[PDB]
Amino acid sequence: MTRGRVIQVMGPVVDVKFENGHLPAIYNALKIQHKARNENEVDIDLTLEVALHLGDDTVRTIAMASTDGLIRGMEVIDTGAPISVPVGEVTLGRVFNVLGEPIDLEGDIPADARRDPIHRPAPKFEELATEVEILETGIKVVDLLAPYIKGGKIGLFGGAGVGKTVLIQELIHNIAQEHGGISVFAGVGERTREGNDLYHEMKDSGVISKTAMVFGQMNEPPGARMRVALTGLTMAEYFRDEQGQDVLLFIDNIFRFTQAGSEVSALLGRMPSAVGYQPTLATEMGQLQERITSTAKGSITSIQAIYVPADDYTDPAPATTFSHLDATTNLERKLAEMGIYPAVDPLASTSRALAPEIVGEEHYQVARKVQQTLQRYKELQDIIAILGMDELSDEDKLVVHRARRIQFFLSQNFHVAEQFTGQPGSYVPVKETVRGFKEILEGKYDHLPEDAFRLVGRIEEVVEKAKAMG
Amino acid sequence: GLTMAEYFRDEQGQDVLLFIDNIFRFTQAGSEVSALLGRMPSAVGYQPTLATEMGQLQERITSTAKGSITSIQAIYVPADDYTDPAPATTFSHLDATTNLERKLAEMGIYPAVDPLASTSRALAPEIVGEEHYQVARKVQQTLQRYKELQDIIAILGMDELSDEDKLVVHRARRIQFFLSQNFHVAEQFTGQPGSYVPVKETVRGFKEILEGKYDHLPEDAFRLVGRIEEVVEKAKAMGV
Amino acid sequence: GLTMAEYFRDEQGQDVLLFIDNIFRFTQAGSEVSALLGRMPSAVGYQPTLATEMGQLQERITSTAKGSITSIQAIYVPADDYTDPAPATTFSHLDATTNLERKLAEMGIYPAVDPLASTSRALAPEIVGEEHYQVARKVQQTLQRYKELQDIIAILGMDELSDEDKLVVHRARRIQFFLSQNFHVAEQFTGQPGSYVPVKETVRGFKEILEGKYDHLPEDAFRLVGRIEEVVEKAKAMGV
Amino acid sequence: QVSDVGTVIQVGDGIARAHGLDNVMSGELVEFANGVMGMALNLEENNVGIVILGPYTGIKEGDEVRRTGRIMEVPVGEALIGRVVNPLGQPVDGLGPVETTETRPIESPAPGVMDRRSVHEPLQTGIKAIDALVPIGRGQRELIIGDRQTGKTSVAIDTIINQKDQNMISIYVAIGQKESTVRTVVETLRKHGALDYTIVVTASASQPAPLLFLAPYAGVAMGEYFMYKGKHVLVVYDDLSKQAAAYRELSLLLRRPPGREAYPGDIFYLHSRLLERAAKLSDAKGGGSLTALPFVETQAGDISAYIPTNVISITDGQIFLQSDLFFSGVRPAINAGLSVSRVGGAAQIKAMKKVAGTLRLDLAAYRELEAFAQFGSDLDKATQAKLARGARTVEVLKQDLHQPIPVEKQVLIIYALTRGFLDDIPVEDVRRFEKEFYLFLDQNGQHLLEHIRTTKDLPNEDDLNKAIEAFKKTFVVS
Amino acid sequence: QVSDVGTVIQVGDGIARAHGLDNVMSGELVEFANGVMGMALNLEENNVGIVILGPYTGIKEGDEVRRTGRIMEVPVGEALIGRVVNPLGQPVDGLGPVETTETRPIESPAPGVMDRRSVHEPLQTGIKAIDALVPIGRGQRELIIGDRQTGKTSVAIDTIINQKDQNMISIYVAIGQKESTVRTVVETLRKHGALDYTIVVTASASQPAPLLFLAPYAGVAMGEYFMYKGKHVLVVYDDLSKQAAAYRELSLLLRRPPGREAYPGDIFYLHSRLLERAAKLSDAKGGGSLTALPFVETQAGDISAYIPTNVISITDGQIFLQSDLFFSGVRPAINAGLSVSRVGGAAQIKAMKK
Amino acid sequence: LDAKASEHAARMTAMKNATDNANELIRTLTLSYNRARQAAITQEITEIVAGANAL
Ligand SMILES: Nc1ncnc2c1ncn2[C@@H]1O[C@H](COP(=O)(O)OP(=O)(O)OP(=O)(O)O)[C@@H](O)[C@H]1O
Ligand SMILES: Nc1ncnc2c1ncn2[C@@H]1O[C@H](COP(=O)(O)OP(=O)(O)OP(=O)(O)O)[C@@H](O)[C@H]1O
Ligand SMILES: [Mg+2]
Ligand SMILES: [Mg+2]
Repeated sequence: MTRGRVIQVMGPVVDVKFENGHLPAIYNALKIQHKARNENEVDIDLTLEVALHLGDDTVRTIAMASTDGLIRGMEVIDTGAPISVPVGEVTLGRVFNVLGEPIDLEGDIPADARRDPIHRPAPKFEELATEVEILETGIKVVDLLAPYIKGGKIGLFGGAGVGKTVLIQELIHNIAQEHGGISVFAGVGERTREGNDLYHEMKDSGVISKTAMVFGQMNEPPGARMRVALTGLTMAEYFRDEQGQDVLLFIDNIFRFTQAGSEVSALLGRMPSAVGYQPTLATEMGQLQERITSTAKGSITSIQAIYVPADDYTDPAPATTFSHLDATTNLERKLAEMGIYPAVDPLASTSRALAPEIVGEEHYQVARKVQQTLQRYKELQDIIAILGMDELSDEDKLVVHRARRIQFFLSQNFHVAEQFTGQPGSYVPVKETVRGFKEILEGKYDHLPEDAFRLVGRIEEVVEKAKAMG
Repeated sequence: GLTMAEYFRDEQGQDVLLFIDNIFRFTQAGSEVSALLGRMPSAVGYQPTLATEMGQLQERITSTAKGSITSIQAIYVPADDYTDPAPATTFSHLDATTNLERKLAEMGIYPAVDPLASTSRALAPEIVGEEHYQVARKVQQTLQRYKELQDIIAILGMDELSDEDKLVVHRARRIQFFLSQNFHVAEQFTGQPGSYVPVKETVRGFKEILEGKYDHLPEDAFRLVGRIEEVVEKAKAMGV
Repeated sequence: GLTMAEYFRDEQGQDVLLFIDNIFRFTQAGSEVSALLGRMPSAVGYQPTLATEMGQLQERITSTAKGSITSIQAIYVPADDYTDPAPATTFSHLDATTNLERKLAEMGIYPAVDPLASTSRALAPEIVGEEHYQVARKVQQTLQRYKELQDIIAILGMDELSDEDKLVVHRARRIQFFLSQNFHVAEQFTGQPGSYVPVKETVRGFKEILEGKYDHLPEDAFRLVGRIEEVVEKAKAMGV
Repeated sequence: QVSDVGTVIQVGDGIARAHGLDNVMSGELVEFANGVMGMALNLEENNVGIVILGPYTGIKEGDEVRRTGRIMEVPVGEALIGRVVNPLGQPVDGLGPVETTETRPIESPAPGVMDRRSVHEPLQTGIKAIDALVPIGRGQRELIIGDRQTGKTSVAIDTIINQKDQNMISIYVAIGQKESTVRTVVETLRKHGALDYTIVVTASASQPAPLLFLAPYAGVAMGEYFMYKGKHVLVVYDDLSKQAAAYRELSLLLRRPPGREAYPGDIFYLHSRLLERAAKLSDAKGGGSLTALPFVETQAGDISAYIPTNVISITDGQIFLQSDLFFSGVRPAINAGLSVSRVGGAAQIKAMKKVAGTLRLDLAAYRELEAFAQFGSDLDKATQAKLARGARTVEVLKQDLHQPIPVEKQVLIIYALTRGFLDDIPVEDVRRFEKEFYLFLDQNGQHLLEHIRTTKDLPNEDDLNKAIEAFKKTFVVS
Repeated sequence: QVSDVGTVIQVGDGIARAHGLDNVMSGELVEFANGVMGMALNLEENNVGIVILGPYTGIKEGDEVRRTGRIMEVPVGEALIGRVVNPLGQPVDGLGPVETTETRPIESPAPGVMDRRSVHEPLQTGIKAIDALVPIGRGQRELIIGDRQTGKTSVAIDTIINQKDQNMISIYVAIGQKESTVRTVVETLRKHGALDYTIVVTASASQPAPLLFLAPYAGVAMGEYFMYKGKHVLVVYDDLSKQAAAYRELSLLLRRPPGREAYPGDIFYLHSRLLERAAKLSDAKGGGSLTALPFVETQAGDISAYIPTNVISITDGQIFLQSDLFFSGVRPAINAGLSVSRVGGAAQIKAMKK
Repeated sequence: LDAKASEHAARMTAMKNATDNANELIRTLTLSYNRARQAAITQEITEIVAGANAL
């Protein structure tokens, strides 16, 4: 027996009564499909997720869509499993909602396709990789000053016009090209206009065929906005586990995931925690983040955009989120205006991977020297503005000369920018990046004009560009 | 009281003056009985129906085609917090507003009206006149500029200001003192009889102060006087 | 413990010293229990009966005609918040209080007693003496004046102070350091043995400091010494 | 006895609880014995929680309540143009019936991801600061936020008035305001001629809380009728904060669990549902669009409050108004540094785009150097050109009440400012210079104005320079 | 028969309510039908409140609950050395079962006033700054406090590694950390050979809140087994702030009224009960000792917060690690101004102190 | 001339120090403000829930 009946409706919260001894389990999915029996009814197609067992054979659920038109007593069907979404090759190039139904107009997935449960325990202790491994992205600034970790979490900070979408597309392209890994984009709390724009941008760039997109739109209920991240993660885990790939997972804004959790907790009536957040804030964040790991046969690495409430980094949501991060990438509007199109702040961005134990002694030393030079150049700005370049000492002039060239060499020509600029993109290995920056620091190219460093790949292209100019 | 006034507004077409001693107590009494009535508390301990209860009373106090009611209401602000829900909700029901600050009251300025926070729908060029509008806006601009200078004055002293800022401070202090007045009903507090000032007189006096006709007068001569000639008489008595 | 002390107070007429290690833990345990007893929580989660329980414990600790009990109680302040209900309600039960401050403790000043917040009923000219009272009041006055300048020194230092305020700071820093002392018990943390200072010596030393006798000594020579002669001795031992 | 009837158990504070009504739907309308409508929101195990859409003083325990079998819906049609109406579609202007032959449900799904199109058409507000620095496109959601008495209503009224010669239908929704204030707003719109294309929806402070809760949904439902017909609609919500307060009152009276600031858990879901129905449709279903301008009132400038954070998260851009700027003389009082629009240049014509970048750079440079203004009195260095340019920019961005400027004239004045033609005019004369320049344009630059209107691009640089110099040699410095 | 068998009535958020179990003891273990363990928390008149020590997804209303007859316990013994286990003592390293033969209660009274002795033996951490400025004695409780990314884990790992040639059993308790970080820590310990005398107890961030609640007590019970046998044990709690957060979650789910920063009233008792079990036993009791190094993570270096002040008022001193000093290149970033060892000096060797 | 140069150098140094001190004070004040804000929100939400479940 799997038939229940609605007994209470209070907004997005629905109570369902089942036959004794046949209650559905927690996190199970319930389906309501109703056809209007007469003119005083409406059609219903709704999904519910079990949250609590209230006793007396009743279950409290949260709705995945609007509950308007529900009537007490209508039939509810228990599916016997959590929400299940299609996985595999079929999901590449498609757009889904939280339930795994295609949102685009390309047609629906056949019913015989494999579907995996959304809720599952994290990988066990002995299934994890024992050593830390660098993920090579092919982007000079990221690979030098803030290396990525296979299976790590990276926080992404920035505004609107700083090229976040372009950076995401370039990461997808480079990973697919050089490591053979797919990407998954999880739009938690996505605005519909921006989602349409992002879909069209990805289709224009051509990275759409290597990525699967899941959108949880803002006008959807808190349960859906809470479970979108998990359905995207489930989609990525198939490629980690079955195909043994290295997969990228993008989360549109994880603060919205925490806020949806808070809203669901308030709806269910639990006592609020410190700043009004749910009591289970850390547990929910852990259950999400602990599944993004590196195993013996693959890894999932995650880039997450983070919103900080009231610019308070001590706020509980950012504080819990930062407890899982391994790196940080900052996008700077000042660099964007100056024309550094990767726009990554070289001094604000940090990474725990930048340590000689795992990245290498030469890499570490070159990175520290670059950061020191740019910090000194940052300090000299006020005196340069006041007294001019000529009033500086000779070693300060040398520092400025090196620093401007380093700053320009941190830029790069992206593959996804070819459709606009006409210039082919480049993939630069970290060894080439380190060697080029070492040569610039040693003064091997002090005589070249600074514009030769603008948008190139390896260091030899700087020489070629200078020769082409004259 | 409101129904007593409404009778005269409707049945006789009379002009009615309605004074309410403190309208905050209505909301306060509602909040006192809300919990015993059995309603869940709202944000700052008020009843859930605060806005609706306020509106059902306030919307009756109005002018109609049959007659006009002009009403003056005193509104208490709990703990001097103007963001408190009761005054915040009350703000939307008024055409003209007077804000009193104990920051000014502590300084000896009465009636202690905040010259910036106070607003009125009648302050338009086509209602009060172009000269009145310009004088009022210039006074507000001068006082707003003076407000910003205090933070840096308290740290770096008056000597580091520019000559324009020094003149701004010099005139703003005199304007702020001249906004004071001696009331008839405040003899028990001030020791002197009150004054009545026509609007033309006050406009002309503030225009002269802005133009600088009285820069040489001591700033204490501007306290609690009335017309501009009384400032001159007070300073003459002080021996200037 | 109080029951054991009351016997000696009453049945034998003895004088009793009663030391309580931390009286805040008593109310903390009461608050832990009160939730499970079914009581509605008070302001900061404390028990609704916080004041009555504290009063019933404290009112028994008293001196009578039969005998006297003098009690010294340590009171914990949670999160350094002196407005917390448990520390706040215990103030009314005390004849003398000493308030310790983490700010003073971090600057190396021990026992880190706040000289302005600490109070006593015994500070009166007819109890301690006229010159004692005058010296204490003048010390407190100088410390208050020094406290009022802390923002100015924090931003821009002592360079823009007037001559009077410079002398105020000069005296106040030395007074604040001379309020420190080396304890007998603290000889385990550092090798310096402790000192016992009579009240006559304390009064004379602070009077001499106020009179300006030791303005030429370095301010580091006033730290953790005891009698005023030791300040001179250690200033001589260091460079002077 | 039947499942279509019920009896009242409890009445009070504008809600009622009824026994029976077994087949009632969530959100259905119900009718009381005395004829007052209600809305079923709480379906519990043995009772139904009903919010009352009228005077509840006539309802007693034991009264009969009946099903209607219908979801909430409002009349929609072209007959609503020029009328002022309540959220139920009943006129309040006293001008007779409405004569509408069609209805549309209050709750409706928003357009999907694949049904939309990128925003590419400017919505001309007539305010120089908004049109230059924070552009608004058709189909965009732009938030207007600030404290009380900062000019929020004036901005909306000017924007509505500016739509006279454009194919735009305006809807003004007043929530929780005085009926006298609404009357004054309607009078100003009538005086300026905006009632030929404007619908006014009102839910004053004396009305029951569910009407204030439902008013913006009625407005957007009326707008969607025109949007799906291929037309362009502008909707203004005047107090989303008051709408949220009304919903909080209803939720607390129905004993739903409270959250931060006693708001229910779905208060964000409410506003996201409302604001996601504004969209720019694709060509496959007409190029119709609906653009929304919600209002949020802050307390002491705290934009970190719960409702302001929700709406800022939802919308595509924000316009901030500040009282210190208001009292400094900055007349529209818009903080251009804080304000942002994510549509950006996509909502601007070429002529405006070619000058807006220079305007923004000059303004930012001035704001960065504002602290040096006192030390320029002795001419310490040559950066004082930036200070002079910033002062003239601030003078240019000021504007008077109910006087929107055409986009071509805005483009020309900003061009004159950014090309240095105002560098020798004293800052005290810039306003009069702009006024006389507009008059001179109307007299002689009709070819330039027509060129801009037809091609959406700047005229020839030499012709512009000649015209500007010709006016400049006739302007007289005061 | 409802004496030894019960029936589940309510389930939600990791807590359950059961009917029956007439003879159940307070604090007893109970076993659900699917094998998940639980603890009897409240014995009400008609029902039993049970905290679920595992995944609660498979527990449903109407399921059977049965008694175990044992107060909450963990296995102890030498067979636990070199293994990685959960707070219940179940291995997670995949090296097979654990052959312990005896258990200890997870809640045990602390040694009395007359059972203790003054700390007089040095504990050499091998870190120059600590061993010079803030010495640690055997039987001491020293707090290590600082912001995230400051080196607390590195300090603990170095201390554990240095105990190789010293008679010292080490127990590392990780509360709320990442499983990857725990794996890497175990790998470094294996490489340096510390697993010959180290026990690891883990409860990662994905685990339910009751396990994070219970992990420090399981660790301290495992240490007490050796301490009461005459040996010296070192115990490290990697975050007590995570445990405090987990207990706050459980208390709020039980609808207990919160206080300062939404923490319950007994948040101080939670930590004091745990840390009072570390002691230096007297000669009559056998001379064993247990040393505790709890960790507390601050926000923006605020030492005046609720949990930091609670822990400071319990331990015998603290070592403050400073974030900006850490960034400046001084990786063992000790702030000598705030760091102090109250019962140090007495344990420091004569050559070092002079 | 020497005195004028000394005066300008002294002003530059003093204002640099004052700016640094002001920045540090701003940082500490912002930390205290954020702590107070969080504590407030906690207090109102706890009072709301206590009143709600008191019924
Ligand atoms: N550009 C302007 N020039 C001159 N006066 C203006 C301008 N904008 C607004 N005002 C005036 O400032 C006042 C602000 O009124 P307005 O209704 O526009 O503000 P609001 O922010 O909507 O405030 P409220 O809280 O009263 O609804 C009015 O007296 C209005 O006439
Ligand atoms: N003495 C040291 N010398 C060099 N590097 C060090 C030293 N101590 C720590 N580190 C490095 O600095 C970083 C600090 O991380 P660690 O885990 O030790 O700190 P933590 O405070 O426990 O962090 P978290 O709370 O994030 O787990 C690591 O990358 C570590 O390798
Ligand atoms: Mg308005
Ligand atoms: Mg760590």
